[PDB]
Amino acid sequence: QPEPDMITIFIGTWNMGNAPPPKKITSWFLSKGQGKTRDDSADYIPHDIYVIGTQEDPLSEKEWLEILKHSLQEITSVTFKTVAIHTLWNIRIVVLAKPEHENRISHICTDNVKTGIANTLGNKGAVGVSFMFNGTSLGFVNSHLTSGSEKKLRRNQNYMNILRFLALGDKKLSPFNITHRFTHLFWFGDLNYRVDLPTWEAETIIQKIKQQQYADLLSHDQLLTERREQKVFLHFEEEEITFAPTYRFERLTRDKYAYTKQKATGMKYNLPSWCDRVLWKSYPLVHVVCQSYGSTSDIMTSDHSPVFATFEAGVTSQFVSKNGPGTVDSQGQIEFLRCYATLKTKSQTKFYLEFHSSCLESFVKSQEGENEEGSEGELVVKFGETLPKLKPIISDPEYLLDQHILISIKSSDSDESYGEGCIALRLEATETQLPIYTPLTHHGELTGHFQGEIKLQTSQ
Ligand SMILES: OC1CCN(Cc2ccsc2)CC1
Ligand SMILES: OC1CCN(Cc2ccsc2)CC1
Repeated sequence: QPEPDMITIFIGTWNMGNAPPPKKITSWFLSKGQGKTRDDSADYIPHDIYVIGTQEDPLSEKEWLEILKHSLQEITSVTFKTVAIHTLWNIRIVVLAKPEHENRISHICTDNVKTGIANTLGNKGAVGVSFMFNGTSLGFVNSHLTSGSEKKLRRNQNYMNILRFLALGDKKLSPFNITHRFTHLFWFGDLNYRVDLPTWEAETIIQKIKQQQYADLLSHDQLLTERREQKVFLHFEEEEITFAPTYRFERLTRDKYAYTKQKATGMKYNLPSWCDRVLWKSYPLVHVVCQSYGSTSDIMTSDHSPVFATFEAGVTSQFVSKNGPGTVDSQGQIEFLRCYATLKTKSQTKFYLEFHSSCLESFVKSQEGENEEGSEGELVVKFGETLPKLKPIISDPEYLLDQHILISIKSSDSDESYGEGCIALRLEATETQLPIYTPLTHHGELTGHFQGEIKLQTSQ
């Protein structure tokens, strides 16, 4: 049985509105309804991994797992295995995988983050799961962010607290937050960003929705505008939205949006919005293709409609050579040459790098760079040709060209990371000096850039 080089991943997000689901929810897992939908001819083909995020979930873990497994069994005739389930309050993540994947999946981690302080601590936050699938790390975050049209900044703060504090993936990657720990990271949930138009325009918005004319509404979607202004979700992707707003419906139909202020809403309007979203971030030059992104039309127990997204994701095999794991392969080397970091910091400490990668036996710490002033105010940290030659565990090009080097630039004075980034080894050539580049972030915000040249030697 050959190991796969591609899998498909189902991501679902549904704010259940504290109500039990209807007896049939198969449309969700089939990516049928509105938007970018899945071909009927694929209905019996199981996805490799199903990741289900709920919010306002009233069910027990046992009750929901029985509904999910039954649903998938009815669709596919496959009995899925439970990889992980984690619940914080009424926020839940379930990961299911085809039984043939059970021995391919390892290093399963779960965690949660509670957002807010005192008043604002008690029902919003995130749950997450990570694991290895053969040689590929996968992370999944289901977040229920702060509600209300006038709280986009709070949502952005919730996002930063979740990516800082959610402890998933390899703990040895200590300078790196979840936005750098995984080959593929999927972030989804009731992100609660709204269509930011005047209250008076509610009926106009509803009209536009009935005409399937989303352009003048998406131009006011807070998640798209905040992302465009680099306020949130920097370096994440989202498929184009081609489905109607998923919130806020009258229950038991989808014919009516319930937007008017009520005591039950705290006297807030809920103009129709795309609250329910799926975003991703994959390491550079890894295959990831969105094959569906839409909402169901026939599941009406909640004031939200379920959202689905599906992905092709590249994966690699668990490589063994005669040498590594457990020694270096002297036929392999990575040289980072004429490299410099451009930092936005106004500090004047010395800086060093750390190189982290599962292609190394352990992380590598450089000597200090030489600080210079840029012409527009910036700190430039020069490394010249002083960086350590990296000795990968396996030199085979079919392994090494699929790997990535995480880079942290750290203060000599404090050992704290000022910036994190990632470089692909999927080069156009080996034994050749080639340009490399990564932005650097810290707490998911842009803090600088790293650029220079790489020279990769493989056994070919
Ligand atoms: O693909 C990436 C670069 C191009 N964009 C930037 C953008 C446009 C609206 S929101 C964020 C999407 C992410
Ligand atoms: O000749 C002096 C300046 C250059 N260094 C090397 C260097 C370059 C970037 S970081 C360290 C050696 C001494």
